[PDB]
Amino acid sequence: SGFRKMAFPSGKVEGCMVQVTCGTTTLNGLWLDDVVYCPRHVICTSEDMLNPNYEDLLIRKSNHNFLVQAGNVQLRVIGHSMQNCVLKLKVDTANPKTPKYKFVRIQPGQTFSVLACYNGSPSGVYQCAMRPNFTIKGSFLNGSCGSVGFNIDYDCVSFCYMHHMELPTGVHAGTDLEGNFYGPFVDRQTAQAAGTDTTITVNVLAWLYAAVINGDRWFLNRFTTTLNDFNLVAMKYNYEPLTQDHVDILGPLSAQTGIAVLDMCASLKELLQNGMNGRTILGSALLEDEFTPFDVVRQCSGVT
Amino acid sequence: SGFRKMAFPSGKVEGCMVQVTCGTTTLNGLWLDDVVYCPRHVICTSEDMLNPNYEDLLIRKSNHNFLVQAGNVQLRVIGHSMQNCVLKLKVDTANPKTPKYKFVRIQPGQTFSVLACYNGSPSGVYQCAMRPNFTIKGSFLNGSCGSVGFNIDYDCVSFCYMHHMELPTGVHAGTDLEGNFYGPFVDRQTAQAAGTDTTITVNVLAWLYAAVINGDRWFLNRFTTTLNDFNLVAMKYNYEPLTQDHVDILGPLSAQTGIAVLDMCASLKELLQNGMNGRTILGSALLEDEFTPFDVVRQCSGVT
Ligand SMILES: Cc1n[nH]cc1CC(=O)Nc1cccc(Cl)c1
Ligand SMILES: Cc1n[nH]cc1CC(=O)Nc1cccc(Cl)c1
Repeated sequence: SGFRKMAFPSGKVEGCMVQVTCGTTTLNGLWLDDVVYCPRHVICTSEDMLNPNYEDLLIRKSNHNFLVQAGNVQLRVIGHSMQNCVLKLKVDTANPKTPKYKFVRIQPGQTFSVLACYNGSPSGVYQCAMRPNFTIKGSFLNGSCGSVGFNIDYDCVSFCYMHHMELPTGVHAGTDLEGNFYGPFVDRQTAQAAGTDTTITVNVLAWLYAAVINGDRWFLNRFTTTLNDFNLVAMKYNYEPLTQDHVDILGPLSAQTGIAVLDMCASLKELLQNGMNGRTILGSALLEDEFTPFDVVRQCSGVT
Repeated sequence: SGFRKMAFPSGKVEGCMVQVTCGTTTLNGLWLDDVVYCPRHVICTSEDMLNPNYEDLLIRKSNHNFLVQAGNVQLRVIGHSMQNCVLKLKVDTANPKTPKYKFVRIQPGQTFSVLACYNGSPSGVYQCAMRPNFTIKGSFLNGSCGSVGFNIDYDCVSFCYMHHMELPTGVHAGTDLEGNFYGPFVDRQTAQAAGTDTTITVNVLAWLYAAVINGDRWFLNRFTTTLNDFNLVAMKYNYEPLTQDHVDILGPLSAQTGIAVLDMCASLKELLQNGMNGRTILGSALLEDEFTPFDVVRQCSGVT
């Protein structure tokens, strides 16, 4: 028993990290097969960042200007291309540590593990959620760009995020592995609105089920609610509206605990209206929304 | 910027995990050089667990009774010995993925990363603290025994914990890699007192410094305190007494922020006496004690 903000084991991803330098800028790259993927802003100088013309900046670069190093050994770049906000550097050697992988675009509210890197070397791993407004609340310093987010299913790594930027508000923005930003963000040093965020209701409910499974049950009450009534409360508290698709996803947890989804909604409604009264749930004094229903089942069942 | 409960990259440890089976029991083992380390209770049946005579139980086992598998390949056991609560199975092959390593005994209040495993395969990684009462609040199901806790400094993995047991209270207990339990615990299926725990004061202060570095400063006040006055409050609130050795350890964070340690103590005193008033610090509604001062500096400086 016990419930932790658990990340996927990072070994398969560590084997893909490389350093990419172009001119004066160094960041991380992801080496899969014979391609190294990295943020395109590796080609900018500080003077370019206010509004870079990436097409023009890349035209001044040749393959030999992209210094790619995997540990202590240099990789030979035999092609480069820009796809959206990422550069793809073709190298002459396939990464011998390439795991089985996919590139996926995750939905807002889904979670993933980030392997934070600097200079092509790993610093640490942590789990986070893609916020409903497509930002991430990570731990990323300058030099962390090119660090990636991922999930694993058995032996397959699904890469979903590449880090590009910290907005002036201190939250993070990045792309899928095809270089498309999540959200309205652009890779330039400007203030950019992230827009209204909300709490991931289906994840808070999953985490309440995790709390029941792990012995924390004080918040269970004698009440029930309906999707309509619960959604009036979710509206008031800036929570995402709950749908039958979310209730369906919570089915396995409802079956395991014997607690109907709408009964757990009524527990959540009371917690929103009354607060925790100085009490905690799974070591937290707030309602946690960074565990999906799949995360809860995976952690509570010991999937490897 | 941003501050997360970050674990060390787990790749070097993943390469050491193996499955150990003895009779009907399967758990994890740690393969370093030509030795596999695992909890000695792998030799027990359920009927033995109430009060096992480990010496007698081990006398009934031979090398060939310890089935050790590293991925899909079997390891050949050429010796076995019990050291405290661990078994050391000598194998005929040195682990080719053995990283540079040390076995260390950590102090209460220190943190480490756990790579939770089942059947010799990794499930996930998370960061936690060794509580002042020598328990850990982990995420461990049956089958997770033999999962290890560790820290990394550059290329050296310091193993500090091996998981052995979940007490009836749902908290976890284990040993150093020499098999000595942390705390008063014994490897048997009995109720066992953990004794009074306390909050790790030096870590809460480090985390408040992390909050200031990462922009959360609402809790800073116009006050100061003394070690004596602060410790009267720490006593009331079940916090560890702060010493000059803790103030010295917080020196680098005090230098970086310009906030004297006793001034941060006065902020902590006010938070203890008044609570958070519905506010948060680094996304938490409670005072967090699972980051050491070294963890804060490492994360805020991007050590790899
Ligand atoms: C401080 C930090 N954390 N994670 C990345 C950074 C550096 C950073 O924000 N770079 C940046 C800023 C604006 C635009 C673009 Cl494309 C990149
Ligand atoms: C449920 C769980 N989590 N982590 C380990 C377990 C299984 C467990 O508690 N085993 C156990 C119980 C008593 C004594 C001994 Cl030595 C071992």
